[PDB]
Amino acid sequence: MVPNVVVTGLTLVCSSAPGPLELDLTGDLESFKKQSFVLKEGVEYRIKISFRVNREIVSGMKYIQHTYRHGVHIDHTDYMVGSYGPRAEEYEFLTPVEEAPKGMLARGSYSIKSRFTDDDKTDHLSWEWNLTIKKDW
Repeated sequence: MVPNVVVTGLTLVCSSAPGPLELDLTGDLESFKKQSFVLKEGVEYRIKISFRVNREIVSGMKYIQHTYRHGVHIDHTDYMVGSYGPRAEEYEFLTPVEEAPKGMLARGSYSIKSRFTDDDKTDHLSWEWNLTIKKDW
């Protein structure tokens, strides 16, 4: 009954953001639905998922993200994360560089449905968060 994978954080890594953009996924996941990260339009960023493995090697780990606008499904990306052995120290998975969309028509809030899984389709963690694209920070 000790969970094999504990997903601990999501971080938006953006060198031009004025402050830290982090979710503690060991907390109240419902609260994130009430919050949002602001990204300046057009900026480069990466998504960092922090997690721990406790007992057994996990293979074919995968990070799945669905993006919604106005409740309408507009993007789905899957990222292969890899294989990881148990240890005390957190692992950090980083996506490739992504770009915030740009232009008046792309500005506003988007809802993100995230899932961390593997080749067994285990629901290691599923959570929801929001991203708001603005002209400036």
